[PDB]
Amino acid sequence: MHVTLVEINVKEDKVDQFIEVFRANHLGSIREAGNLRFDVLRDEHIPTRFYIYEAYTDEAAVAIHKTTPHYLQCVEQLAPLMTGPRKKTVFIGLMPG
Amino acid sequence: MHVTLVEINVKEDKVDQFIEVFRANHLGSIREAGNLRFDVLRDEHIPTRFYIYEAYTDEAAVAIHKTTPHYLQCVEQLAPLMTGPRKKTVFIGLMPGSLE
Ligand SMILES: [Cl-]
Repeated sequence: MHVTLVEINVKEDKVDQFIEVFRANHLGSIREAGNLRFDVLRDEHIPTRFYIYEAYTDEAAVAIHKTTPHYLQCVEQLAPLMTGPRKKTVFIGLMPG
Repeated sequence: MHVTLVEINVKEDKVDQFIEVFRANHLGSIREAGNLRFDVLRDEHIPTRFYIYEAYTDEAAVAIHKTTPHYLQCVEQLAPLMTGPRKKTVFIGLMPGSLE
C-alpha cells in the first residue's frame, strides 16, 4: 500500500476553484479499482494550505491513477491556482495489510 | 473528520513490541463506530520511523477513542519503545464530508 501526502498552497482568491477541481479529482479517484484513500485536508492554521492523503494498493495503481482523465485534468486546472510547487511525502502502508 | 498524523521513532530492538502495540490499537480502533481511519505507515527510507494516520467523525469520537482499553494499553507501553518524543500534526478533514 503506497501512500502519499501532498501539500498544495492555493491563491486566496482561487480557493473556490481549487475546491471544485479537487471535488472532481476526489470523485474520480475514489472510484478507481486501485484507490484505497483519497482524503482532502486543510492545514489546521493556514487557510490556503491543503493536503491530499492518497493511498493506492501498490505503485502500479499509482501509475494507473496518473493516466486517468480526472487526474490529468486536475493537474492542468490546478497549475495556475497554486502559489508554488506541490510538496510530496511518500509513505509505505503497514496496516491495513 | 478530525484527522491527525503522528510520527514515532522506535528503538531498533523495540520495533516488534511497537508492532504488537499498534496491531492491538489498530484492531480495536477500526471496531470503534466513530473511527474513520487508522492507518499505520512507515517511512520510505528510515527503518525505525513510523506514522499513524487517524481520523474520527468528531471530537466526541476522539474522546471515546482515548477511553478505550486498546488506546490505554498503547499509551502505557509506548514510552519504553521510543527514542525521543512523538510529533503530532492535526488536520481539518474536508473530504469525505459536506464539501464533497
Ligand atoms: Cl530495556
